[PDB]
Amino acid sequence: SMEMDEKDFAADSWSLAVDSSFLQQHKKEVMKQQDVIYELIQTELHHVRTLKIMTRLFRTGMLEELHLEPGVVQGLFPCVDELSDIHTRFLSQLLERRRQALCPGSTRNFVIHRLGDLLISQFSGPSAEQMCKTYSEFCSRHSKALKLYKELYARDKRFQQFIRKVTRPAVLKRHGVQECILLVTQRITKYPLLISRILQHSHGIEEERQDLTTALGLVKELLSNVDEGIYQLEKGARLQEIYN
Amino acid sequence: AIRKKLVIVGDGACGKTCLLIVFSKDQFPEVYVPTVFENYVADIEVDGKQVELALWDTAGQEDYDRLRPLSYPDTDVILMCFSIDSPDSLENIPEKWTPEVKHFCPNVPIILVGNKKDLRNDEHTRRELAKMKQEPVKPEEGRDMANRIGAFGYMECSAKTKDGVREVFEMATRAALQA
Ligand SMILES: NS(=O)(=O)c1ccc2ncsc2c1
Repeated sequence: SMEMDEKDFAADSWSLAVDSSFLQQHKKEVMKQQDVIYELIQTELHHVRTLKIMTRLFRTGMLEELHLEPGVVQGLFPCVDELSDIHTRFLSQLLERRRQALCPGSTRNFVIHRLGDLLISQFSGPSAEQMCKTYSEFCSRHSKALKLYKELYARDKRFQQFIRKVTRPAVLKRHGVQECILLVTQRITKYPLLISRILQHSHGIEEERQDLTTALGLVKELLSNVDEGIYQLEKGARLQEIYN
Repeated sequence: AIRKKLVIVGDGACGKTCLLIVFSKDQFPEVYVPTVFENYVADIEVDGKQVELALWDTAGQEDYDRLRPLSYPDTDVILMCFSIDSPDSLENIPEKWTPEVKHFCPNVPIILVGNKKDLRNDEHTRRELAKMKQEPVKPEEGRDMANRIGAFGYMECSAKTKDGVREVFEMATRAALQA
């Protein structure tokens, strides 16, 4: 994450992020809606940060220091580049919408009125198709990665020293290889809960309520399609074991 | 330091996300109660042992039968959660959640946790539950369910009042440190 965005999302809520004099001018329902919208972006910023740790810190770090088979790193972090591109684009779109809404002369005060339109674009068409297939591939290759991580850590001392080293900082407490992998799988299932809670405070504009209703249906359709296309892979699953 | 992993399961209306947040936070969500929980690694010292405890949630996964079990690998303790102001969430423990946790996680200690115990003396809870011929989950009904499903133990807490929350997580750490 970049310092600019970290300081912009360092507060617990939108009410704590905006200046108290700016907050005072808004209604109850609006403060409520903006707190949840702020959370959708805050968690998205964090999601992208997780994929950066996986790609730059672990995936690349291994390629350069640990000289092992290239399919081992692919087996450890499947589709991370593809995933990073989907979420870095979504995060940019969400961050631009916040920036547009910034009050003149302020870097912290804003109100996002339109969001359902940006969410309908994200969860529909080629963007949705690229997201569904990428999460289906990631999730079906999830267990095989956890087993490959454990095989390496409990068989290679160089891998052990690398992991111990790169995970040593206090900031990597929640972000070990496996925790990053589960954090990614669990992300897609956070959207319906975030969008429904936003939708709960978006009745002031009827076209915004319908946008968030459609966007909710689109994330739910997507989640069902990823779930339907999941078949767990096993490191050395024999052909007989698969077709039975 | 020993690394142990916790996972909370149970119907949405049991208050599992709130429980995780109120525990993980040194503060209390006074201004904003987050909708979601990412993960947390708690530093716990129970009975002289110092454990690192990764806390995980299954909220959002309830309808996705192949996505939900991906949270289970390497779990050292399970919190099986239900709401005291909701007898329906207790009835789904041995029918839905117990068969699944025993399938993916055989021999992993389960702790039955009765959340929202502060609502057992609330009158709005009695008034609305009378409309469905129901009444708050009695202590003995929770203990008897924990017994029936082979739970390691049965506990009760209130994430709104923080009552019994530290105890649940200290006990889950003892359960995870077993055999
Ligand atoms: N069958 S499974 O992949 O869900 C799994 C694997 C190991 C394990 N160890 C403790 S709980 C648990 C669950």
